Amino acid sequence: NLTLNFGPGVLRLVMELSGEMVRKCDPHIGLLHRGTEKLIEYKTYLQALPYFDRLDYVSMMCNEQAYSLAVEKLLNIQPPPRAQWIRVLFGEITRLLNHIMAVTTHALDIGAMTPFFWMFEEREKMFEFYERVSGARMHAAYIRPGGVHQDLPLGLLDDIYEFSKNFSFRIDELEEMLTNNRIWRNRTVDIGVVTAEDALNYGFSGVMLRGSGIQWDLRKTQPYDVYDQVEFDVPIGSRGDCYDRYLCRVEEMRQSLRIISQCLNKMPPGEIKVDDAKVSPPKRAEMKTSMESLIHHFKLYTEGYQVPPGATYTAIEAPKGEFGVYLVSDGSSRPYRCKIKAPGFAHLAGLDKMSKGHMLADVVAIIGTQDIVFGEVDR
Amino acid sequence: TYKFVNMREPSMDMKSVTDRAAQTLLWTELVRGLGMTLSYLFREPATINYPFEKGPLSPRFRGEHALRRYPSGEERCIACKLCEAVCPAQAITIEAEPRADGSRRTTRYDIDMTKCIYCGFCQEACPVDAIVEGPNFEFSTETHEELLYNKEKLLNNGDKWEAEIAANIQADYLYR
Amino acid sequence: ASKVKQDMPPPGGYGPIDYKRNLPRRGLS
Amino acid sequence: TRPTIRPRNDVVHKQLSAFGQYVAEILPKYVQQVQVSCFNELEIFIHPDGVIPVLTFLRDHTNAQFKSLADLTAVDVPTRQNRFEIVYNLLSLRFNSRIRVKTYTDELTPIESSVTVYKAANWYEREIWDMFGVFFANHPDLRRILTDYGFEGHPFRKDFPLSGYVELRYDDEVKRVVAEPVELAQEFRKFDLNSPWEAFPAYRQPPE
Amino acid sequence: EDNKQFFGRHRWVIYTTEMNGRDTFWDVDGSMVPPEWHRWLHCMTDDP
Amino acid sequence: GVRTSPTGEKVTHTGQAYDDGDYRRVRFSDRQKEVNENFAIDLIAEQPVSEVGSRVISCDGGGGALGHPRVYINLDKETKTGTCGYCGLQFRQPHH
Amino acid sequence: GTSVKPIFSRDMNEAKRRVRELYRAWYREVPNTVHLFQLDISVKQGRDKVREMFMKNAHVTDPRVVDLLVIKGKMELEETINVWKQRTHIMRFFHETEAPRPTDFLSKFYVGHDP
Amino acid sequence: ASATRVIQLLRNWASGRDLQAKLQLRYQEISKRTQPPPKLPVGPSHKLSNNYYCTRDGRREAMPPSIVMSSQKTEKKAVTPAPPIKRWELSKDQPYL
Amino acid sequence: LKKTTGLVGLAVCETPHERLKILYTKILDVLGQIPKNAAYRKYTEQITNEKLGMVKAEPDVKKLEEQLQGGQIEEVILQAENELSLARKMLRWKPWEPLVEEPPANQWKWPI
Amino acid sequence: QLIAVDEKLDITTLTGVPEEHIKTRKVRIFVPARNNMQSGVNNTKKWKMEFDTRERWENPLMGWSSTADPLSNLVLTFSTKEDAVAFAEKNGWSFDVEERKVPKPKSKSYGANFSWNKRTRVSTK
Ligand code: SF4
Ligand code: SF4
Ligand SMILES: [Zn+2]
Repeated sequence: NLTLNFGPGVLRLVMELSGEMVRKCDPHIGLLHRGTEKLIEYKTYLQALPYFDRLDYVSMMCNEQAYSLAVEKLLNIQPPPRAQWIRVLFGEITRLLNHIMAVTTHALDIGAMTPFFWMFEEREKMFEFYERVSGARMHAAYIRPGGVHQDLPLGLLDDIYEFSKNFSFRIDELEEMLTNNRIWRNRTVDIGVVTAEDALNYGFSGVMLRGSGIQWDLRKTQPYDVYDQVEFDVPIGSRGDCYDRYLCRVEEMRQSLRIISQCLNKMPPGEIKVDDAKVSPPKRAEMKTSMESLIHHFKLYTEGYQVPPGATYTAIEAPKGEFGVYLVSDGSSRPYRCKIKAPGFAHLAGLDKMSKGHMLADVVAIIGTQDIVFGEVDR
Repeated sequence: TYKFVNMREPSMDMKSVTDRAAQTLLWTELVRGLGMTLSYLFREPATINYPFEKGPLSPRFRGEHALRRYPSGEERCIACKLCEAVCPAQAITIEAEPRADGSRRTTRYDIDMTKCIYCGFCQEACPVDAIVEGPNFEFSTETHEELLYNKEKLLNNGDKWEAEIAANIQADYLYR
Repeated sequence: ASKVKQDMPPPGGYGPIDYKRNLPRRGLS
Repeated sequence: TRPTIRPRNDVVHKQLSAFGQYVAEILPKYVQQVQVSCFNELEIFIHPDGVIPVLTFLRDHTNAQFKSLADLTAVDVPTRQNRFEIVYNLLSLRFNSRIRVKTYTDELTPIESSVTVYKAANWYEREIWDMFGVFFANHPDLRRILTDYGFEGHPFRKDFPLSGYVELRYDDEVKRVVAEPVELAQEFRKFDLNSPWEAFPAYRQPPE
Repeated sequence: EDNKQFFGRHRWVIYTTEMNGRDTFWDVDGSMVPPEWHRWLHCMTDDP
Repeated sequence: GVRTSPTGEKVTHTGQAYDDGDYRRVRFSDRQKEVNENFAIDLIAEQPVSEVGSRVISCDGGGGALGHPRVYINLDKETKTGTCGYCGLQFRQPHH
Repeated sequence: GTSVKPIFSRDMNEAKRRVRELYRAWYREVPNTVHLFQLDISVKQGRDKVREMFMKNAHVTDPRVVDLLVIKGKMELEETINVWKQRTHIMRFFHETEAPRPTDFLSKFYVGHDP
Repeated sequence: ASATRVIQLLRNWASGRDLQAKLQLRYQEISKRTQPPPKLPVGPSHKLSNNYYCTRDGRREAMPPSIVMSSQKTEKKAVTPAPPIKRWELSKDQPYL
Repeated sequence: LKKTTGLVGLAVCETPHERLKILYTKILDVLGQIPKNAAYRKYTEQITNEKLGMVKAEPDVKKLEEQLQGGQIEEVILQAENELSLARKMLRWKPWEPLVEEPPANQWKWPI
Repeated sequence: QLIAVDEKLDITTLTGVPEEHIKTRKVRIFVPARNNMQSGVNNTKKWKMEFDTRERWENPLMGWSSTADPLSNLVLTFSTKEDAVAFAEKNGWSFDVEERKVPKPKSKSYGANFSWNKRTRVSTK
């Protein structure tokens, strides 16, 4: 019964093995602990928004949306309808990005490595969408606690439609490479099986629940924005292993395509941030012509808006699971406390029980099926 | 509404079992994957010929910072310190005093590019379009010191890139 | 004079977007 | 209440108030306060001795079944005699509801570990111990989880400075990474942003 | 330009063999493009 | 309108130049000192004074929403000219 | 008065016993630490450093503080034994790169404004 | 795509589908990189009258949380935090995969 | 009878009515030892008697699942066992007694 | 179950603060004075704890402002003076406390602006 230290995204793993079997597996984290939560207390709410881009850096606008929803709830305001539709559209695009990354990185770690390139071409196209709407490819800072920063450019919807109508064939090529392959099935079937009750007690969420047959999805049970106005299906697993979770992720990619089609067809007209200049900055022309607009611009960009005192826990169905924020306001323009809840934290904490009685080569598969990014785990 | 991803039970009819046995013994799905890779070999690759070909960008793109001026050549910055106040990374350092003609101007305007997160909050906080994020992104450096920009460097960047900067601002200002 | 102009879907909407899994059976017993 | 104001839900408010009174009636030994916020969030303020009973109740009672522990964290308030407040966020899937349980402690009073109620608590408690210095009794293995090895202090405390006390560099004389007292070429710029002229009359405190 | 090529390969620049002071027959880099052609070449605009 | 130091360094528009005893000059050896050649004060000094037949004029810097905030300038004093606080442009009433 | 909840020890004697146990464990471990990390110090100065770090807290008269210190020291010992630390972490106890600071009034006068 | 007929047939037969119908490379079907100017409407608070800020002030309508059961100051049926969740339905679009 | 309840680790129970009756009678037996004035005893007795009557007035399993508002009688049995365990632990804890002690004067005052 | 210990609270050894940043610093406990540029009083409500000012020097490159003391930006907020004293005492910091300054009530009378025989009569309004 020897000990192995598989050290240096970046993870240290201390495990005891007897022969080939894994007897114990303790992850050591903190190699990407940046002290985000302490840094946020020294910023205004707008200044704190861009940290959520860097929390889970495969799904940026989803973290943006969660933070914005928390601040909106504390502010007792609501975004305009068009902003909500834009938010849900880009949230589904972000879900597509995250699921591509998760599945192709899983396959590459197993050894496939061709679908990685095949689908990172599509990832580059969606990065183009991000850049055209915000000017940045990944760290976008587009979704604000009053709506969105800017309206869409005049030809963006057409190009999103053109992209989304060919993506199903790319998913089909992915499935042709992976779904029915006997080597992939032997690497994934009956690996990392977790029961429903254990998954509930261990704090799992998202696919890690739905793979075990739990019928739960935050966009269906606790809808935010315009989600209750779109229809889609929730894929549900049956054996609670890596193979069922992979199938669930592919099906969620397809359902994201469905939701994106609906969002494209029902995009409404109007403004894109809340018409309340004490929260959302005025337009540049108004700022340069009106006294109140100039004053409110000055104060919003120097002091920031004050948030009434109180505490909220706001959670969303991020592509990796339930992503939450416990936000405490003391009445000023800077948050008093911001605790970030990342699903990968609980998933990595459950890695030890998920890898009991398995081979060393199965720990990589379990890590890939947990969909871990250490930016959100360490914060 | 929910769907089952893996809830199908295989047929027990002799034909289904023989088809599964043929799949096991003759490796039909492996041949199918090989055919997929073969078909992908014969389609045109997505590679562009950098640096002779470039990646498409938008007028909203955030690149290297620049300081602008009016058509008269007088600088737009009037040292309000709004960009310094809003900078999430505290990357802007500003010092100001009355000029020899009584004008409100800066004597120090520094941006530490190794602290900057390129969020563009400074250009949207500016009331006179003085500080902007330009279109240039190919400004890698061999030392850490050359990435600490002072006012002369930013004014030189503005004078270098003003044509493209003005065209981009003209293209995008009706959304701002 | 000028009326509102912003990025909108075309009149009549967009064409149907395929999303269902399509893995055909080539065919040989 | 025109389109810029968040709409409010009275039915959920009434339901959460009723469940709060129900919980308080069932467990009067530990419950000190029950609150429902204007955005329909129910929190229960309890005595520290009731961490294990109350949580167990909320997990196992047929009328609660809060089977999911969404988050466990701490908040540091230096002005209170009991410095730290411990916040449990619980999710019930059977009734599609959320609840929050608060308790308090100081630098020297242990808090019972809730790993026997929720397995998810383990790492969370470690994180609390790492960032605030709150000790949890009967924890299976309590140790640092986020900070560097041998790191001194608890950085999420309010009196802990933002940049800490030491910084790291590589030294060629001893051929290794060494830690030295922190020196910044540019000091962090402290801003005084709070304005006079209070913003919210509804939260005004008595002038005492 | 060649509009029959796919997007990203439909526009390109052949660099000069001698810029301000150095020989650029072999040593070329993307920063040699002036800003106006830089705007055209990155497809920020449709007009050269 | 750039000048030169008695040592040889160029003087910036802010008037900066290392003195003769300063060691920091060593940073420019085998290298250059970045100086912007276009001095804004001299460039704004060359603009002609605009003539308006009104007591109050408005300035936004030109270009509408692409300029600066719109400000109003009083031209009652004949001793001097009205100067915009953002742009530096000058206005006067037609004396004589 | 002032009744407080214990951590581990009801009074000072139990805390002292736990302190002695922790000190015994560190003293036993020091030679293994010196050999296994390939340190350039002797066992004697390693044990001297252990003694100095114990004596730094010798003024504490509160059992809760004492056994919290013991819990932290046990955490440090567990980090050292399992080789979770590197050589740099072990060597940080000695500050071999930090320049010496004079405690004299004149020297502190000469160097700067810091008392 | 400028691929010969024989190469198109070979790649189609190897892939098992028609590839020219859904190409992963983009062509003239994308939108132009120069667009007409937008107009960008205004929001509902842009009225010249009947538009006092006190009637549309979200932040000032927030209040401190309602206190039930402060410990410092009938049949009685049992209650739950919310009504039990209703069972999901089985996707009368594609129930099984 | 059905197979594969759909949750991993939750086995199908044959004859769940007898199991439910036994569990509910055990829960009532444990609740009998709690003081009558305790709110937990009366509330849980109300809930348990309601469910016991519901299972005693319905032989069908799907209709019972619809009427019990729990669904998947197996997880209803799981919840009944959880309630029994809680009842024993709560008899041990005796939380019907008055509050242990009040918090300090401004322990819950927010802001500051 | 209760130790019933009788001693002053001291958590100095547990906070990880370096030795010379405990017994060398001097904290100030005070209600901040109102900014004379404005009339609002909302910033004169709470008690502040702040450390003594240390040396700031000029960075030889770029001329920035450099410091070497980690507590230069540390300001703590307290409801009462007693809370701040308790925190400083348990943290081992020597402190100076200043009593709160309160504007004394003033007698204001608009009618005195127009006085028959007093000097309070104004020459303009
Ligand atoms: S882009 Fe953002 S981080 Fe960079 S200088 Fe501007 S405001 Fe600061
Ligand atoms: S660049 Fe703009 S925002 Fe910054 S100080 Fe100058 S005028 Fe103000
Ligand atoms: Zn002007």
